[PDB]
Amino acid sequence: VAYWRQAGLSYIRYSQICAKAVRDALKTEFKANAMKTSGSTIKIVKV
Amino acid sequence: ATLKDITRRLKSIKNIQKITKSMKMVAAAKYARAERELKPARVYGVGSLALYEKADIKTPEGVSSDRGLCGAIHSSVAKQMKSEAANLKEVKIIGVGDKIRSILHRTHSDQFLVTFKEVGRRPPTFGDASVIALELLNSGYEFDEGSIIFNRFRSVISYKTEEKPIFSLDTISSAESMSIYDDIDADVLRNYQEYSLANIIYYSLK
Amino acid sequence: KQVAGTMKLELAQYREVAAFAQFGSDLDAATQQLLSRGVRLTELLKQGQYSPMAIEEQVAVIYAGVRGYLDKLEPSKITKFENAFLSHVISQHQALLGKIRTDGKISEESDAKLKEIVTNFLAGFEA
Amino acid sequence: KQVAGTMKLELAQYREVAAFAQFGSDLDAATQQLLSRGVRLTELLKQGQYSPMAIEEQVAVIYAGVRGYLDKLEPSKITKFENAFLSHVISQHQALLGKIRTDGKISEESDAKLKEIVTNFLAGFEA
Amino acid sequence: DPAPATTFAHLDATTVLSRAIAELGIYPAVDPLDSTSRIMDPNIVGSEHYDVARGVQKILQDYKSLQDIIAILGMDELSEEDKLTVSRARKIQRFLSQPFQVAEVFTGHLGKLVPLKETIKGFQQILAGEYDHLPEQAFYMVGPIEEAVAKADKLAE
Amino acid sequence: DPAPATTFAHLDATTVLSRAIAELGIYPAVDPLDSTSRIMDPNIVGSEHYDVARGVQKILQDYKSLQDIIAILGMDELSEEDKLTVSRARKIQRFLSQPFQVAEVFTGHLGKLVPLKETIKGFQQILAGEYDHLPEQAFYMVGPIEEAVAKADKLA
Amino acid sequence: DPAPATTFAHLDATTVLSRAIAELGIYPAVDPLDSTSRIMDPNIVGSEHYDVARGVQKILQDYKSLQDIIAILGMDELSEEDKLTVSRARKIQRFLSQPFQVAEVFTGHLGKLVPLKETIKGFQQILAGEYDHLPEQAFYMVGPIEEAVAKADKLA
Amino acid sequence: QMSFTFASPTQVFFNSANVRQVDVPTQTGAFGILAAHVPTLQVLRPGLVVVHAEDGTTSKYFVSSGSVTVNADSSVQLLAEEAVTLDMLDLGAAKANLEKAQSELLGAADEATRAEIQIRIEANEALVKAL
Repeated sequence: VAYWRQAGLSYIRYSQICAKAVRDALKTEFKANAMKTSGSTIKIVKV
Repeated sequence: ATLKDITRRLKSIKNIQKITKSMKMVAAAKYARAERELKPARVYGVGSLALYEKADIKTPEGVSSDRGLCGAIHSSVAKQMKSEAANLKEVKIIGVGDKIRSILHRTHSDQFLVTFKEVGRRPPTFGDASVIALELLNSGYEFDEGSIIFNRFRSVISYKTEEKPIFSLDTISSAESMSIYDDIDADVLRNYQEYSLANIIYYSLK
Repeated sequence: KQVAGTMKLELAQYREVAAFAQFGSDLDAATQQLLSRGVRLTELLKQGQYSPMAIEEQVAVIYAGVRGYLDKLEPSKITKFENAFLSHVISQHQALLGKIRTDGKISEESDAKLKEIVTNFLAGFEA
Repeated sequence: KQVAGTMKLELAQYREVAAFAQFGSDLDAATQQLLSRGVRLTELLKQGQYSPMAIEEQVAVIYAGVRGYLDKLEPSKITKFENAFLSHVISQHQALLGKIRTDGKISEESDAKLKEIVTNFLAGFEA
Repeated sequence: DPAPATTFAHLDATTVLSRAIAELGIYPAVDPLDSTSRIMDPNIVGSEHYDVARGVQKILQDYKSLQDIIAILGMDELSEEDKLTVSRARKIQRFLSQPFQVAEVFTGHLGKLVPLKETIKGFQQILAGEYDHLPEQAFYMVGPIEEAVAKADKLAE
Repeated sequence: DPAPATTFAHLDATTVLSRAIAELGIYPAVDPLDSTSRIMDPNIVGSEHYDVARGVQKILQDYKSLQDIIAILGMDELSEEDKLTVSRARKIQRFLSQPFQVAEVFTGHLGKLVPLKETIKGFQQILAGEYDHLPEQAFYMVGPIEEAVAKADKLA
Repeated sequence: DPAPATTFAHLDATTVLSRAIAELGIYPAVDPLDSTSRIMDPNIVGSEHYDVARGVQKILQDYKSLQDIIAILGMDELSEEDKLTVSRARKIQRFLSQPFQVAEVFTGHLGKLVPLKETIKGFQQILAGEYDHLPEQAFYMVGPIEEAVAKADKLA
Repeated sequence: QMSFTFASPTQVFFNSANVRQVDVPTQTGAFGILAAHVPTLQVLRPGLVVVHAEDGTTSKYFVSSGSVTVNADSSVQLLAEEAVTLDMLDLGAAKANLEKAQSELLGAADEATRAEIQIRIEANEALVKAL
């Protein structure tokens, strides 16, 4: 167990929130591909 | 054959023709991007396999969309799902694509596990993938070994269904032939068998 | 002749691509264009009963649409915009309206006095 | 009349409302049932040849479905069913037929008897 | 056919009946797009009346247009705008039926009769998006618009 | 046309031949849904006959209804149930073909004559889908259902 | 319909004017595919005349196909072979243009009457690529080929 | 000596290319790559990366968090969730996101919406090691 596990948080989420900073760390000349990419265009059907 | 009728049927068909030709050219560009956005996503998705495919692994112990009207696509992951639901233990229904809920609910309505929606409308990118893997751990299912099929793309006019195996339990993953490798910490593999899953799934989608 | 020509052609293209009205809410921004121009030009050709317009009046209201100026207005409002816009010039610029008629053409000069009235009136209309 | 007086304008709407949602998708709370019924109902007017029925018996089977005592059966059986439930309620209750045949109506009396003779059969086969 | 054809010239208001409508159970099977009056003039029936009729006429026509897209190429492939103009249309289309008093023998519902201004109002509403929540059948064969809000719960619970 | 049209009145059994069928090499070119006899009647032919008949006559006329959607959208848009109704029907369609002892010259194939029993039987089987595992052709131009299942092998 | 049908029995050739073509600014607006002649027998005109014509035809249909690809697929989606037959075809389209003398009093443009032999070789070349180097729109609206050559140079 | 492959879902940076050694942020400090290293499998922790060319060039790159895998033979690849290089990083423009992260650490007396946060801290923080 490390400093993000313990609670029940998969490496996935780790790797995830990471990106959420690299993308935040950009400008207008290079960003037209980081907005387009990324997203949870899936749904969760248990209806 | 009344004039009146011929004329009716004529009008009906003349539209079906236009709607089709139109809708063809929608999918046409839609495809021409999902292919550019693929050149990468392959090189990548492939190397995610560089490992597994240099050390096969036994074990002692569905991907598409919601929008139909593409013909061959959605059957071909059933000619490998109802045909692999009688070959295989007991894995439960885990596939993305509401169109599987349709072509697999009157015939396999029980083993259901977790289905998805809004697949295909917008071009899936990584998050899309992970959010399925992130939900195969969260929704704790007892993982053992992997069955995830999808349609590899050969040509615009042809593709080819494909069965790939990913080893859902790190137990089965750290098998024997996998000793050629060091630092086999049950926690640096818990963090690689997990990132290879949402690395296959992502390759399968794209 | 110098607006009708264009209009004809534009409606003609609008026609060639009408199919994608429906199954085309996401298609080359190039033809998303023709659809817009098209439906707008089309609204301009709607007319009420027993209300025949003078030729210079016509040329004006077509000029408006056929030159872009109406492209960023919701189709609904067009028949109302043309209704007020027509009125505005007919009482105000009876000047270089009545001049468009007798001269026959659209003067290098009248072109501009039009663009001035159209764009600045729309401005304040949809405001 | 009491079993089929607004079922003629129902099998001209359940008709059109299974020709609209022919395809496998989703439809609201209202029009999910109409189909879930009709298919069974039609299996009812399916009739042999050179074998009329007396009005009483017709009211018998028509009742079975229309009041919803079949609304949960696989159509592929709704014939071996009728061919029994009607020789079963001629061998048992010449009673009820007697009344309806004569006064030509179903009083809450007659109706009541039915309401069990039926029920006394679905649970005795599937359930 | 040269008989009914020549008859049209001699009329001021024509109600034209449709087999395809009747066949759908929508009596009185009036074709809302082949029926015509001389006094359907805003300067005769008022802009509220007129503007409302023509709005109904329009939406029904638009629905007729989507009709062979949808029923052969997947319903939900429609716009948002369009599943909406279908929804309302089918409502409008059914609210147009009426239990006739001389037709109780057939229909099964007690007769009816709606005063002009409750008709204009009824449709104006449906058109306006005020009942997009009530299900279809509620407009089928009722009188004044409210009597549909009635069948709206009667069909519910 | 009045000629053929009137004549129908006068027959007890009719066999109607369609160019449509013949052009698909289905000989004899009999329209299964347009040929009739005033003795297709269980009391006369025994309700095993009458039952396999109207069962073929049904699947066929069910296929025939899909005929339109299959022509515009293609086989794939066909529901799963329906994908079958086709395949089975299409076999029936094909197993009604029968190489006549005359056109041994056009068919080249040896002239078969099939007795009522094995007629009724073979279809019954096809209908109960014993054969959904055989290629279509296997039933085109044969005698009893054996020559069918038999054919299917020589291909493999 | 009988009228046209009777007439056609006597027809030896067609010349089809296209509002279509005329729009793309080709004069005269003859659809070079729809228009046809019964003396396009190599037997009756050249084997050269014939072979060349069949060439201009083939290239023109071929193009009208890539035109559906190029339209929704990619402008560079063609090999350096097709990128070529589109090059050549777009040039032939233009060389089938022509100024008429009866439109000199109005275009200013001098009118070309192009003897047969010249026209046959004109396209013979453009075909075997003897101008892939030369531009395009110097093929539009000229007399013989040596006006299109001497028109690109005159684009200094 | 090995064929090196490194790309991300979005783009491919170096495809099966001749590389003598490379440099990666691991979940345990740094971890160079021997031109003939022992077989191992370890994840990633936000940080920079540099490659040693076939001509001796060294341009810097950056990783968010992905998979690195040294296969038995002479083949190694890096699979990034993201990978910024050349210029797209706009100076300390995000050294501010470093604040709306540390700050947040406090504003959550939870553990779920807490463990997550701290990550963004070392994440963002490590980033300042750019320009």
